Amino acid sequence: CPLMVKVLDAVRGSPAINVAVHVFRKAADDTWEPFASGKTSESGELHGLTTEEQFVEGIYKVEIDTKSYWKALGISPFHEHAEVVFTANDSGPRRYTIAALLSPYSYSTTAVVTN
Amino acid sequence: CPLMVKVLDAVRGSPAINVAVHVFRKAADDTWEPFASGKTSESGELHGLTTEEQFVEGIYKVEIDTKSYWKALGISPFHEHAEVVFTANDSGPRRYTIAALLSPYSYSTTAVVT
Amino acid sequence: CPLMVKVLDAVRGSPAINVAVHVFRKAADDTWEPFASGKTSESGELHGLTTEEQFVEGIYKVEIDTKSYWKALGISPFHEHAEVVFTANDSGPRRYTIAALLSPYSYSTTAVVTN
Amino acid sequence: CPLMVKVLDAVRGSPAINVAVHVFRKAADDTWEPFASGKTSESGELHGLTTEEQFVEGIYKVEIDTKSYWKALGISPFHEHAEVVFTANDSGPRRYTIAALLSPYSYSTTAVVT
Ligand SMILES: Oc1ccc(/C=C/c2cc(O)cc(O)c2)cc1
Repeated sequence: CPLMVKVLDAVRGSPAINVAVHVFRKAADDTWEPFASGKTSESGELHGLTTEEQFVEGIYKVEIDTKSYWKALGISPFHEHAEVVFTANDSGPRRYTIAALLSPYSYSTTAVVTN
Repeated sequence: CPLMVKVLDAVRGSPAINVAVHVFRKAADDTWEPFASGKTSESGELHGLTTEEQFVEGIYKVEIDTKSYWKALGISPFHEHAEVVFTANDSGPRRYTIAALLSPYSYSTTAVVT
Repeated sequence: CPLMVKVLDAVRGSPAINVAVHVFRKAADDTWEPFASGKTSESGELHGLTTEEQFVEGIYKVEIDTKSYWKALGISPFHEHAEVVFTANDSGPRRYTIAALLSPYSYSTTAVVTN
Repeated sequence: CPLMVKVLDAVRGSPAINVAVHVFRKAADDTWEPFASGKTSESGELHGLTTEEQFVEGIYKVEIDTKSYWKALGISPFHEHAEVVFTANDSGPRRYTIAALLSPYSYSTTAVVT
């Protein structure tokens, strides 16, 4: 489990459940190719997106479908989605936890990188 | 205007208007004595809280009544209020802008010292 | 484990380890009396602060000694500390996770409340 | 000034100066076409990116080159950049202020629509 995504709801004070997450990897031609996807669980977490073998060095984009999340709650959000673009494993395999705290007109994201 | 407070609403995407703000200064006996207070304007800002002469070195506490703000919007907030406690150093010309971004169960605050 | 504190470092992308945390409860005379204290572990978490029996309704203040944390890293922080003041269990026992993301001149805190 | 960008530094407690900002608009073919660009000023702000006439309804992407900002400070950041993607509705008079608070491994962004 080298890549983990945690999504929290700042309005309800709870995990953001069933949020669609799409992960892409930048290909040689500067194109974003689908890498993995899933939905957050009851704990607002998404595990098992990839393996150490498949998660090679590269530029990755974690796209969180925040818009659909808020719409389902009857709130008109500002953002189309939240994106986190980062270079991974450039100096060896690391464990990445990408966390996002969501509000209708704002979001905060942080990363926790472990060995 | 050595001290300025800016409050934003992360739910409505607007300035947090009419939010009560109380500023205290720590006294010699470790007690918090009232220093200044006001309410944010239409731009979610609060100016003229103090002057350079009165704003001396010390420990200050900026208390933002976030609870009343959310209650007025029909939302039950988590926090009683948001507090920002800092030491106003006074080492060279400095203006302090305390900004706070509010959500019902969360708040973020930052300081811009220029 | 009705009260949990999680502290993260936004500068290093890691858990904030060994951060002193003091919890107070507002007494009848509007005074803050010591309730519990501890230091965050390697995971940036602090468990076992109290029990369901002892964690009664009331106003609590979680004080995070952020200043000492940054000083130890050779960084002069803005805040003396970070405080989170909230009413707990006013409508029955709840589980509270208080999270704080720290930066030298900024901090973000959120709460996750469970049944 | 229908669109304004404000960038702050959470590590130094100051405006994020000289940060490159690129704005794109989604074209009919789902492609991102350059719309405007600039660099934040001493106040960490970027004004005059567009006009009311040119800023029509559509999906816009504000890209903040955070990586270059941190590298210049001798800090290795986590993100390649920070992006803010939103639909500019155009329902009544509206000004958009996109604010971003930057940290090496974290960033927070909010929108103030007044
Ligand atoms: O502004 C904010 C941005 C991010 C966060 C993250 C919190 C968090 C808490 C956990 O227990 C586990 C985790 O992986 C992440 C909190 C506030």
